[PDB]
Amino acid sequence: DLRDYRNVEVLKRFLILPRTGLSGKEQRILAKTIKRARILGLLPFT
Amino acid sequence: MRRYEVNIVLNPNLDQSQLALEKEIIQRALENYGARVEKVEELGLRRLAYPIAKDPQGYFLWYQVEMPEDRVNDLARELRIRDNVRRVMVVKSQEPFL
Amino acid sequence: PITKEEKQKVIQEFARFPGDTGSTEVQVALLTLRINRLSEHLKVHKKDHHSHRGLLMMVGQRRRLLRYLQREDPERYREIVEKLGLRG
RNA sequence: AAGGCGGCCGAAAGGCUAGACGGUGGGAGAGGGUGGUGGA
RNA sequence: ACGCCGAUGGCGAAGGCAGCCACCUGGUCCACCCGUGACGCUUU
Repeated sequence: DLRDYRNVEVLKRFLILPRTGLSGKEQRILAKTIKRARILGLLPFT
Repeated sequence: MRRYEVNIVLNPNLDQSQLALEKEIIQRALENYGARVEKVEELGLRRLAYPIAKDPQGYFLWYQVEMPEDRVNDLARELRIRDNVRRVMVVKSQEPFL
Repeated sequence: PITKEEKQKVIQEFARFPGDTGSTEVQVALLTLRINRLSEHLKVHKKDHHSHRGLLMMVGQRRRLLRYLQREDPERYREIVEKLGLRG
């Protein structure tokens, strides 16, 4: 689920890597998840 | 009425009783602002990725509720008050993608 | 926003018969609902020029619908202008 | 607020649906506005 | 800065619009073929 912003496990993987076999539509969606996780402090900005 | 996801990071160093209180607070809130809770999740402590409130670890809450979109902002304000609540993020629920 | 329920509430009031959902009458009533809630929206948010432009265009279309009815059916323009407490 | 152009049938009046708008069901979007909070 | 994502990408009538969240709100697209029945476009 490219939307679940708590799966550090999986999300971890894409750290934001440029099109990550992700597609134009998958990406971005990703990115917002990733950007939500970050605020939660789940993922890192830098 | 709408489906949102609550998300809450609470100070990790509380005690059974402090913790229970915050949670008791959160629920009147949830209730007061007309939110009917569909389900709660408590992943608790988690390593984090950058320091939040100095602590490099937080206690994670969640809740999926049902409430009047017009009160979501009021609710969040509510929940933020508490000195142990150092992160509150509400979000419109959405089906999982893929 | 404006919901499907409150919307049909407006449709049944102006429908020309049961199952009528797009007759000038309904069309006008419905836009009035839209205009109405938009003006209220704009009553605050005095800085939303963009959407204010949308109001302007909504108000314009309504006029054109009316002018049309009044033109092609003085009979119907009658009640409608009235029941909507529109015009002056 | 004054002026042109405007599909099919009809001399016209008027009619017709393919234009327009509406109904219902989905879609994408750094479109505008308000209130927030997070990093650099 | 508002990085990375950001693009021969997207939106807007123009200027222009880029962290994330919620709310209010404008425009738009595809389907059906259900309604009205040319009600449309536009120039100063």
